Amino acid sequence: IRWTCARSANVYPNFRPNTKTSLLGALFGIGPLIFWYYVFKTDRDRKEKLIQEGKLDRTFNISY
Amino acid sequence: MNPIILIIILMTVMLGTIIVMISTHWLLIWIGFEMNMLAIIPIMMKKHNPRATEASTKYFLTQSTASMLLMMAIIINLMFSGQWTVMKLFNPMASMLMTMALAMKLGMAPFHFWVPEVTQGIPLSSGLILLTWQKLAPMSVLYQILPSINLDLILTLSILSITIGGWGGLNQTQLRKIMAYSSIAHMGWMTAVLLYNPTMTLLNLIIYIIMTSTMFTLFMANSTTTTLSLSHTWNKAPIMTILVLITLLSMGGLPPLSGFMPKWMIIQEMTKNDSIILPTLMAITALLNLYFYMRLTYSTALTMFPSTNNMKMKWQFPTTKRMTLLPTMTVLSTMLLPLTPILSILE
Amino acid sequence: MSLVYMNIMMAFTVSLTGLLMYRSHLMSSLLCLEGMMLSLFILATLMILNSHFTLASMMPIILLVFAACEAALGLSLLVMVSNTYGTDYVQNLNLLQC
Amino acid sequence: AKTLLHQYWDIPEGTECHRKTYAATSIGGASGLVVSAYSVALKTPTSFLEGVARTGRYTFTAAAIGAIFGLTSCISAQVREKPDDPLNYLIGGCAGGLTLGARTRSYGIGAAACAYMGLTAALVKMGQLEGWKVFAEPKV
Amino acid sequence: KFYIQEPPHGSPNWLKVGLTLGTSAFLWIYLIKQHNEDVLEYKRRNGLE
Amino acid sequence: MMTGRQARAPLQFLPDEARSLPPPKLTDPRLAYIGFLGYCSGLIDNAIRRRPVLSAGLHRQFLYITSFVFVGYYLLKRQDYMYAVRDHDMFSYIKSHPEDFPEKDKKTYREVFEEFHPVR
Amino acid sequence: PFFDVQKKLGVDLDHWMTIQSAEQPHRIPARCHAFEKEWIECAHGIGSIRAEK
Amino acid sequence: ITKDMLPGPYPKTPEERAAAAKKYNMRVEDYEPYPDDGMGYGDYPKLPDRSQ
Amino acid sequence: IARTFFDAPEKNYERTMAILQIESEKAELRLKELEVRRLMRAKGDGPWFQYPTIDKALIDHSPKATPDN
Amino acid sequence: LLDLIWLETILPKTISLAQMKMSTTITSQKGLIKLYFLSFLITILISTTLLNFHE
Amino acid sequence: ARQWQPDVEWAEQYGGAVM
Amino acid sequence: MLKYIIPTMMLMPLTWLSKNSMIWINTTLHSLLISLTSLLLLNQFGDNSLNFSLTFFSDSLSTPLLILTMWLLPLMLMASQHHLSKENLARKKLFISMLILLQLFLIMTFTATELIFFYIMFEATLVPTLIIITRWGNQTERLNAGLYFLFYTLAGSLPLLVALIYIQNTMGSLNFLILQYWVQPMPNSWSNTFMWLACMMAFMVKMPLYGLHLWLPKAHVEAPIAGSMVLAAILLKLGGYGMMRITLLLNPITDFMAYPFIMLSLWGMIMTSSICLRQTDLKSLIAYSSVSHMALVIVAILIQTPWSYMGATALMIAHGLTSSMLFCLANSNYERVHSRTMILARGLQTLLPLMAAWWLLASLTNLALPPSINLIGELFVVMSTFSWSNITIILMGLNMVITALYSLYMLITTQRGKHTHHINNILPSFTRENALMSLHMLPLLLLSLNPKIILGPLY
Amino acid sequence: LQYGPLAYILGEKTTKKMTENSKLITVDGNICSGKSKLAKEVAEKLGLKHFPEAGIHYADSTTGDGKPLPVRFSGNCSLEKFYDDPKSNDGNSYRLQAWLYASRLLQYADALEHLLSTGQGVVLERSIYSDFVFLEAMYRQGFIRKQCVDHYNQVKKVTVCEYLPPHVVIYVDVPVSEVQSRIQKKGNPHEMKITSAYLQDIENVYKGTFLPEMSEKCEVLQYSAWEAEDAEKVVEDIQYLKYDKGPWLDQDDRKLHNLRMLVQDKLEVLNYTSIPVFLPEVTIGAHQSDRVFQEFTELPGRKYRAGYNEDVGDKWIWLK
Amino acid sequence: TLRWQEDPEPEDENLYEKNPDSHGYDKDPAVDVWNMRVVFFFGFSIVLVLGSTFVAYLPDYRMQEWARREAERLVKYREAHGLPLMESNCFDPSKIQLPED
Amino acid sequence: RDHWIHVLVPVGFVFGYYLDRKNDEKLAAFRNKSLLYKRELKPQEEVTWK
Ligand SMILES: Nc1ncnc2c1ncn2[C@@H]1O[C@H](COP(=O)(O)O)[C@@H](O)[C@H]1O
Repeated sequence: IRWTCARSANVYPNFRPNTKTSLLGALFGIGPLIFWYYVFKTDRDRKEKLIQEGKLDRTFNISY
Repeated sequence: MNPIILIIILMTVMLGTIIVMISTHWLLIWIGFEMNMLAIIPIMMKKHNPRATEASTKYFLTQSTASMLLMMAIIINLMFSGQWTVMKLFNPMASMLMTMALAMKLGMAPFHFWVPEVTQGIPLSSGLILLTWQKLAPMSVLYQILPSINLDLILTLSILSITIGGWGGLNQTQLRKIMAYSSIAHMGWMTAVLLYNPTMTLLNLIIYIIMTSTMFTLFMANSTTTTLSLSHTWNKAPIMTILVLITLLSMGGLPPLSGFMPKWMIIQEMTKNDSIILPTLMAITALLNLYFYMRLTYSTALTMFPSTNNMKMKWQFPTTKRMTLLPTMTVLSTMLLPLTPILSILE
Repeated sequence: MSLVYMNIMMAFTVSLTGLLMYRSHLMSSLLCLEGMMLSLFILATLMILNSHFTLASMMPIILLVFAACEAALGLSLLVMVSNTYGTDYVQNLNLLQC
Repeated sequence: AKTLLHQYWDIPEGTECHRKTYAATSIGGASGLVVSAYSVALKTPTSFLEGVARTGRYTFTAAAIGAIFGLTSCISAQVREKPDDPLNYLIGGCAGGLTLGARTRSYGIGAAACAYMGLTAALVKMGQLEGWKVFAEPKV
Repeated sequence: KFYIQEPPHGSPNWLKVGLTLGTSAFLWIYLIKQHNEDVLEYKRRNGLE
Repeated sequence: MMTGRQARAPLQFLPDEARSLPPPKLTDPRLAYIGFLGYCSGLIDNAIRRRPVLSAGLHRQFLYITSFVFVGYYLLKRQDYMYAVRDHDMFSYIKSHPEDFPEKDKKTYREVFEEFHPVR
Repeated sequence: PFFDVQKKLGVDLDHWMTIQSAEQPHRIPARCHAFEKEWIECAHGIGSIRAEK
Repeated sequence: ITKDMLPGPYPKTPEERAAAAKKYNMRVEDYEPYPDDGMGYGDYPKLPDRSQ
Repeated sequence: IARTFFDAPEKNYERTMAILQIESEKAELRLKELEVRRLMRAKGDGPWFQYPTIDKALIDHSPKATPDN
Repeated sequence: LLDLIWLETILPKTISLAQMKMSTTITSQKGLIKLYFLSFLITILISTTLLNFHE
Repeated sequence: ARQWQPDVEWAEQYGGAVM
Repeated sequence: MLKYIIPTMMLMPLTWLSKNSMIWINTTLHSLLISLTSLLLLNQFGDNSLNFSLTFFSDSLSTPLLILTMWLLPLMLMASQHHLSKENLARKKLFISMLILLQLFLIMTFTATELIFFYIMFEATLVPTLIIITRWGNQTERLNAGLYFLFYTLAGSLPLLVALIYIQNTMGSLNFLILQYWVQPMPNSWSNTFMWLACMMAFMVKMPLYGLHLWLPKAHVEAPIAGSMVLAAILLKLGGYGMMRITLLLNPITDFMAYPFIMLSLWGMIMTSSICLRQTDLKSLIAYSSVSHMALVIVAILIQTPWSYMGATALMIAHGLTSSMLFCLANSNYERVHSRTMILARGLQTLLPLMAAWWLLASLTNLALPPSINLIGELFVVMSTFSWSNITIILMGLNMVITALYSLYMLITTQRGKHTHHINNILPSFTRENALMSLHMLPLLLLSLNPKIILGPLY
Repeated sequence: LQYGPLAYILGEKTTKKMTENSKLITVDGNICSGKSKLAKEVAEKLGLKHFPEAGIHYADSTTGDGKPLPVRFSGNCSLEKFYDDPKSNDGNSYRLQAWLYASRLLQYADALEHLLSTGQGVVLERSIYSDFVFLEAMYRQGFIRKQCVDHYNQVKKVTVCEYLPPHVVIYVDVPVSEVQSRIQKKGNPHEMKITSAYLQDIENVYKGTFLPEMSEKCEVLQYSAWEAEDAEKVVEDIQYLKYDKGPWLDQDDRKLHNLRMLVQDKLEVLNYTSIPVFLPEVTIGAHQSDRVFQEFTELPGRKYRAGYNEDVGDKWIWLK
Repeated sequence: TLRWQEDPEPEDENLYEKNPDSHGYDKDPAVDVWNMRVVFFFGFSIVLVLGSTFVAYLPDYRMQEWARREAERLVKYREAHGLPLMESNCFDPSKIQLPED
Repeated sequence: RDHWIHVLVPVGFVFGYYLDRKNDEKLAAFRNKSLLYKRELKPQEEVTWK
């Protein structure tokens, strides 16, 4: 019971916002999100630009 | 507390309020206001304790200052108009002075500083009277002067009153101070809508009057004044705990209860006049109101607070108080939603 | 309008700025209330007597009497404080805050 | 202090830094004066000197907030060559939040003030562009 | 008997019971008569005869 | 917002022209809902005084139902009269001023342009 | 709201004091009796908005 | 269960560490809490990081 | 199953048609209500939004003591 | 790091902390009527001059 | 086992003059 | 829909008039009869919706949700009739009353013709769930979970109210059929940006979206079994149905608007699934599995492709049934061992063979084993998202690992290994529990044969 | 509700029945002072109604059948256990004293209601103005703590201040040795277990705190052990008294009407008795309170109001 | 000191000791057997079996099968008159007015 | 009856079902008027659907 309460409910009352926790939250909390958003925006822009100029092979693609 | 004298005093209060309602002259409006406050002074000195004297002194000082401002507005209106019909004023200073005079009378923030104190120091019947019947007459006065009301001043007073009432009720643990700050927030809520459609103002006034009457009737019936005795009441009558739970659920505007009727329809008259940020802000402050309401129901019925030993004698005696109009006002404050368009009778 | 009108407004604002930021007991507040009384009475009487509104001579006298009774009520309130704390000071009015 | 808002909005965004800076500084000074006056009226000062010290602290803090926010919004609007962008007001609001956090001797409060003041300045730009009216005149 | 003291609500107040019954009957027949008169005036006004 | 309509006959709950409308039936669903509210009020009154809820105070429950159904019928009549006034005034001012209400030529779909945004 | 009891039961209480151009004892004229008479006859029964416009 | 048999904040002085070691039923020397980096470990001791 | 329980497709079709017509009429009436409220509040010459003025019946038409009025 | 601390910190806990802090600042009056009337004077002066509510 | 109910600590948290 | 509301309003006195020993049997019999009569809503068409009146209609989308709701309520009464055997008769009848009122509220909400009626009924669903959570919950801190749930819902739904009233005042109506025929495109403006945010954030709160999902790992744990089931299997799908209705009105802004939100799920459903790799509480593991499935639903609805819609509704129904079964399994194990710790009770297969079989079937249906409904829905979502973009297959494919990597893990630690020594109160399987789990499982395996009725409105 | 303000409007004046013989007389003494019969003699001398000492089951006796309810339903405290272990862990001492003060307050409310309504004087034993002399005798013997003492002081301060003291009080002076000898000759198997220091403390609080204020706020008479037997001397002494002290002089019809309204609401009398002050000798948690409340609701005659119980044989329940 | 008065923790109720053939429903055996009968009749025998019968025999769901039959006509038309299999325009191009530019 | 509660809901079902048919009688403004199903009424048939 001590281990479960230390793992579950006693993590926030013993938290102090400092530079280490802020850096680890900025590196892991929003970094993957902005990286994924940028790579997906680039890929979708490339796909839309290829489609609107009529070069992508979409002849038999009728399920979407 | 001679019953003849109490009956005569209550009839004087009713006569003063109805004189404010039915008159066509500014002097008679002030006459009704003065007779109403003069006859409501003995109501807050019923129990004869020094806290009541303190509360009545503060109330008299604030109401007399508001009345002197009211004559300042009337005399300025006479100067600039030469006539006395209760209608739109003929001077911006008259409208401004009248607006904060009625704000002082109604406990609208930042002129609200007497409302959480006075209601703390008076008996619960006098608190019910002050928070229910006193608000009726200056609503009529503000309704009859709406063409000349400055939009900026009444909007600033409304938003300040709503925010201040919510944030002040967020901290108090006494029932009367919570009731006072809730009344302040509801006053701001139903004065924000006045310039666009006063039928919504009248509907919110009637709903707030009924719901506050139910709350005060339950508080006098349970003989509870603080949070702890209201928690302790679950040994005596659980049906009263269920009733206070459902009407406090209704008090925060949670559907399908009656308290969701006015404010939502108030928003129905905010987007007609192209205003979007304002109902959102007052809805967030209503969420603050619902937070301390939820705290009250958590203390009252949704938990089971530890009691004392003497409850057993209180289990051998039924409630002998004159629980008057409690079931009708409880039903009318919870299940009135499918009869929403009844507000058409208030046009 | 006339200059005496503006003098009465300035007098009423003087009574207003004296009624709010007091330091003494409640008698000063009631005296400033009577200043508001007197300023409103003189202004109403001057207005009624200048524009020849004959009927509205009912306005000034009534404008006293009602609030005069209200003023009497205030005196009784002070007596209550004089029967409770000995002195009617406003700094003793700090029992309802808690 | 209504015409001061008009004079703040009469200067186009990202054109002249000086007058926008003094207009925002005067707005901040007025807001700090109102807050300090209400604080002195409600909370009784210990003496005259401590009261005017609190008044000067609040007034200078709010004036610095206004000046920093206006200056940062103007330099960002100049460096982006786009007056019609809420990004400049977001950057200015974050600069104001950072200055408030530095004045209050805090950093988490400074980051929260960055976020909330940037969002508020962005919404101010939103209302300026799309004509949002929170104080709407009665139309119907 | 079970209770040593006689309760105030031990016996039914026959005057109040008769008053409630008479008030209910009067209000019911008044509502019915009012509805009949209003519907008769409606059909006479709009000619649904 | 009808301050200039009822001013000719003030303090009239149900005027004479309200008799020109079809009165609501005694089997109106709103009226039965108000009767249910009266029955619920009687049940609450029996419950808060520590009485048998479904047996005690039958005459009390019948009086509650009767009073609620009476006031509900009259309030429904006033609501119907008010909304008849509302849409009658709407139609009257629409008929009186057809310069501010032009007849829009409803074009067909054969020539109007709707912008298409493909989804992919 | 504005309940009109006086217009309902047809009894005057304060209509005589309400305007300066009303009837007064011995028909003593005010300074601006004609101006108020013309203003009221201009602004009767047409609404406050059209009266002020 | 009871409140003082449950984990709390990070101990600093020797007697709080001794009370924590009594609660966690180790020696006062074998009780090595995690460093106060503000992560939320509390007064939970650091075992030598070995598999079962 | 189709005979005992389920309704005919034509019945559902025409019921949907009537429902759609009723709701379209209600929407058009609501839009007309908003437009007429805006226009006649802005102009102020309609049955609603008529803020009261002073009644003209209270003026005394009798001659006065001084004729210069 | 994220689902128990930071996500708990951004939306709900900062809001709750600001709410309780400014609620404690609002309800910390000394009950003196003189301070209330002085605040009334400051409000009236601000409305008459600094906002110009009577134009 | 059984459902938990508030003890003396919760009441004394809610029992003060200021919460 | 007045043929189903009146039976529930007659079920209300049916549980207020029975004896103290006959409430459960009568309520179960009549609710199962109503569930039998619930199948008449399947008279649908491939091109038209079944409309009854001006206020109630039901297409091929709301019909499976209705059937699931009034099939789940008798299961709720079975699951919650043992741990309340010590309660007062009045409180037991109040519990049944709240459950019946909640079912009535849900069946009135799912058939709302106009959107404002749907909104008010959607907020009206708050009251009995909050009452159940804050009254009949077991743990100490249930008040915090109830407050978090109520405030997340209300703070989401009030801008939804403002946007709905603005839309009604702008165009003229809020009927779904009229809005289907009176739809207007929304240009790329900041006013339309905040309109989209106000119309979406309520449903992203109740789905829940990753980042705003924090009300789930609390309110799913400390609540009782009936409250856990109504939180896991209905209300998230209520938010999904609302988002499906609303997203018709917000084209074509969403095509450039839903880029963060989709990806706020497209990473989040990874790491939340990783949280299930390191969870000591079984109910929290089930709640985070629900979070991952609802994130998949968010992606499918927000990309607004047809195959995504079919996968969304199929995964909705399958995940609701599977999560209800898993919550019942957690409740039964917690009743037997009096602790929610997963590492405590081990080796339950050697003592409970039939319960181990039910655990295996539930875990297999959780990891999308074909040809179950969950595999069909998740496969359709993966096809649709691969049509949207290529690289996102990775963001789904790795999830295909991690889901198994917790679910069979949940199957291992609770069932496989040497049994605990000091635990000696493991009773044999109750017939009530076995009946409840068979009633949870057999409809899923039967609908695996004929899934064409739960594939959406556009099949 | 029978008596209300409408009756006072209609002419129900309470000083119409307030003759010179309507006197509130309470008698005090030690543990076994022998006053118990003496007041009975007064009940056959001035014609006054006499009320016995308020026991544990007094509130059980006044309502319902009057049968003694079991100690679980009412009281949860026994005098035998107090005589056994005064310093017990469960705190029988302060719980018994608080319950007995509540029962005495109920008895005094009933006595005041009877005196105000019927106009007949009432004789009591050990009224609520003479109960703290027990509790202080506990605290000087270490039988309770200081928190219990100040909680009892708060309860007395919020309860007594709405009532008037009796007209004449009579204290019987029996010394400690006589009290112990009378206890020994009485034959109760559990009454010798108290130390004589408790009786000495009762006498000390009586002659040090009770008498110095009942010599001022009311009329006081004092008698020795043998002079209590002579009833004619006592009734001649009380009948030849000159009432000048006490607030019974300045009582108009309005104040007595308000007192009659307040004493006819039994909830209002005992509303401030059980204030929410959590002292571990009197507070009981939710589970036991719920269990004993659901058990008391199942008792015959107590499930509903007194006129609405079918299981005890009340007819026309459906016409009320 | 001692805290507030409270009952000790009640033990869990082992139902099989007081009844060897109980089923986790109720103390008394008769109402327990009635509960078993009603759940297994109205849960498996009544709703599941008749529900499978009902869903197995919906009357040509969504007209979808009918559509196939309609297709069985339509190509039969378009393979007789020499028309192309399927037009690339859903509506008639002769009734479309393009916006002139 | 001794088991009257057991027939409280099914009767309350069918009556509600009856009300639906009554509601159908309020939505017959386009009966035999739709363009797909506009046909001449057959003899001994008063309506296309009741
Ligand atoms: N603290 C106390 N200890 C014992 N008995 C008490 C106490 N307080 C009141 N009593 C009552 O006083 C009675 C003694 O009075 P009596 O024997 O009638 O002269 C006892 O039998 C108890 O009912």
